[PDB]
Amino acid sequence: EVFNATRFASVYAWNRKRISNCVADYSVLYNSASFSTFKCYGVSPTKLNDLCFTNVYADSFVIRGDEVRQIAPGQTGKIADYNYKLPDDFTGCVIAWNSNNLDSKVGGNYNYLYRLFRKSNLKPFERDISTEIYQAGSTPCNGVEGFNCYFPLQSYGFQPTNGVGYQPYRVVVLSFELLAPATVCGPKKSTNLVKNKCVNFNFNGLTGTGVLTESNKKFLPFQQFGRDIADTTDAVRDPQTL
Amino acid sequence: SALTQPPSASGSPGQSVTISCTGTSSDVGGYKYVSWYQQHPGKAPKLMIYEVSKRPSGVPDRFSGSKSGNTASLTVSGLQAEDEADYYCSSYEGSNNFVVFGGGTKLTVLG
Amino acid sequence: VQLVESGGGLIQPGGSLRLSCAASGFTVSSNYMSWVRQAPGKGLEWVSVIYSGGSTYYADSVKGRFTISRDNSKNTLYLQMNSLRAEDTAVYYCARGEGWELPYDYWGQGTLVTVS
Amino acid sequence: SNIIRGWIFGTTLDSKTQSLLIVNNATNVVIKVCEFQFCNDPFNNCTFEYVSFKNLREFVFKNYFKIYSKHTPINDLPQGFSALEPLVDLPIGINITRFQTLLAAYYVGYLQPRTFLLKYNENGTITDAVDCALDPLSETKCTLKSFTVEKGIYQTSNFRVQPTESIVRFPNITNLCPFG
Ligand SMILES: *[C@@H]1O[C@H](CO)[C@@H](O[C@@H]2O[C@H](CO)[C@@H](O)[C@H](O)[C@H]2NC(C)=O)[C@H](O)[C@H]1NC(C)=O
Ligand SMILES: *[C@@H]1O[C@H](CO)[C@@H](O[C@@H]2O[C@H](CO)[C@@H](O)[C@H](O)[C@H]2NC(C)=O)[C@H](O)[C@H]1NC(C)=O
Ligand SMILES: *[C@@H]1O[C@H](CO)[C@@H](O)[C@H](O)[C@H]1NC(C)=O
Ligand SMILES: *[C@@H]1O[C@H](CO)[C@@H](O)[C@H](O)[C@H]1NC(C)=O
Ligand SMILES: *[C@@H]1O[C@H](CO)[C@@H](O)[C@H](O)[C@H]1NC(C)=O
Ligand SMILES: *[C@@H]1O[C@H](CO)[C@@H](O)[C@H](O)[C@H]1NC(C)=O
Repeated sequence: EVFNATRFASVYAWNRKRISNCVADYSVLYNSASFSTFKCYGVSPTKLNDLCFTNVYADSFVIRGDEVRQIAPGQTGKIADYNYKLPDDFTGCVIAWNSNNLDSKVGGNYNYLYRLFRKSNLKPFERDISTEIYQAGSTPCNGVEGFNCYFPLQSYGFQPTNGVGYQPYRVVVLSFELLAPATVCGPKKSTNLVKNKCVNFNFNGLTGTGVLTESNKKFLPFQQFGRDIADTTDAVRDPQTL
Repeated sequence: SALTQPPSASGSPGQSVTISCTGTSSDVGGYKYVSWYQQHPGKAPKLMIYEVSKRPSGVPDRFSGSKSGNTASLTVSGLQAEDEADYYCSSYEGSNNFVVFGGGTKLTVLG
Repeated sequence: VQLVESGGGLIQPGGSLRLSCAASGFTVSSNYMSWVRQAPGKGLEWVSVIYSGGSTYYADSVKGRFTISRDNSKNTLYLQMNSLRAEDTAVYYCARGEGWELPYDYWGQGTLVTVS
Repeated sequence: SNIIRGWIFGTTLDSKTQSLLIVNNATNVVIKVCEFQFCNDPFNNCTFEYVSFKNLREFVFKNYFKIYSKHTPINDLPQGFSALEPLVDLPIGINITRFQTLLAAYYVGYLQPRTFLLKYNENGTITDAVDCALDPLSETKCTLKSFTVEKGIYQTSNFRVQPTESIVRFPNITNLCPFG
């Protein structure tokens, strides 16, 4: 939904989306090669689906060529200083991929606006949306945009023949927040089921070595284990086929 | 690289002249914003053609040349007794926020 | 916009010419400003800028050594230089403006600074 | 007639703190954890969601958040025995100290950390329990691990008085220092 979104958001209104109750398979998108850059910080490009986070934050917008390089931990640059400020300890992965064959259009695509100028840099992950006319000179402009006083937002106007520098590069940045129960975590494989062999099983929670055999015990719909009179594991419900 | 130009152009007072502005496709054929500058010897560098269809506010109207593909060009009609000056282009390189300037065009009128 | 840059002259490598670009007419604080210089018979050299967020940049032969400064108010505006070379021989100017956007329109009267 | 619809939880019971809300509005059990602005007579930055006398709807809640229930037909709290299956678990990590009710009668127990003795039948169904601290007979049933005890004399616990009040004694406070 966030990557295959047809309708993105601009840069002065950079997005953020908490996502919960997921199995978050990062390897299906990481191994898609539809990305100009997959830059991970704090964590590894692989070695992710073995991580269980509290929530993830999917920001989604469109920037130009060099602005992607701008997007990095603790950077200084037009977007990074006045549209979307990453911290220095950003734990997550930036996803950049070109959209010149989708978003570019003849005559220009003037729908995307970036913040021209502002007095100060943003807090890490700060959301600055105020559309107050850029004040400067010596007087509060009061809307007239007097001398030294200009508009804060500037359109892009994506022309299809523009070079990569002006091309619409769609970017999505994910951060990994850890507080609380981890409700989003990468999938876990499940090998085939083998019976009648001393195997070293690890069912979803519990481990151990045994000889798995089709039983005739009737668990209750919600029970998972079975125990012996001395509190030893004796029956396990196959969490794939009950 | 540099927006190289022939150092000299001659002409008659009253006619037009096109001051060229030449660099590779590394810059001029990648962006949409050029900036022309004209400067009397001693004056402050005064911009001429930024947003190539546009010029600064109070500049006269005989200016406003265009950009064709791999080169920009300022087309100034009516060579005045004031049109003698030096010319320097300006734009943004395709790397690390570098800004490139021009080598210099001297408008040389006959004696 | 009375930008009277002063403190320029002939200096051997090592000195730090605290150019004082008076911001008497236009602001240098909480705004965008730029320092540049032109060699004899040459275009301009983008040596420094300062943003509203106080951010700064330098070009290649001036990275690591050039450093910008200013009083907090509109008192003045500085540009500090280190390990000066003969190539740096360029009369200094101030460029009211910030980069390719916001073109440079207002300058100083011109301080003669020969770096050799 | 299903007069009881749902619950309301949370610490501050209003904004500035998340507050669970289980509700059945004749559609589905719309669970939320949005830091609501609540109403004192019912009938914003969320972190969870879900959408799907003859009734005894027993429920048990405790903390993350768990729920157990059992919906038995009945016909004044009926005696008898019925276990509670765990029908939901919720990983919401909310901090709760108070709750309310939407709108027949209901009742509010209060769990305690008490050892019991469960009698799983052959089907895995709890059929009977023994409060291991209710009365001497029960402490006996609990130490014997049995639901029946043949005649005898069994030892269960250790009566021990507790020290009612502390006391401190030191010599006559004399030999004061001549700070005067
Ligand atoms: C888990 O997923 C497997 C995937 O195959 C399910 O197994 C299928 O169950 C359906 C149910 O009628 C039948 O077609 C077959 O028994 C299985 N194979 C296929 C190809 O469908 C299984 O039912 C799922 N179980 C749970 C609890 O999700
Ligand atoms: C020093 O002399 C003063 C004289 O007032 C003493 O102060 C009081 O002394 C009487 C005598 O027993 C006490 O009952 C009061 O409680 C004292 N009051 C205060 C305010 O001190 C004082 O105790 C003498 N000794 C010292 C060490 O000050
Ligand atoms: C119950 O409430 C939820 C959320 O307010 C809503 O989505 C649903 O449509 C409601 N159902 C009815 C029957 O009102
Ligand atoms: C939740 O969102 C509200 C929306 O205004 C905001 O005021 C509040 O600070 C947020 N709380 C947290 C913990 O982010
Ligand atoms: C939860 O709330 C109680 C009081 O309502 C408080 O004592 C406790 O510290 C809180 N938990 C946390 C983690 O702050
Ligand atoms: C166990 O389950 C079966 C299932 O039909 C039921 O008939 C029986 O009464 C239950 N109890 C016992 C003790 O078998």
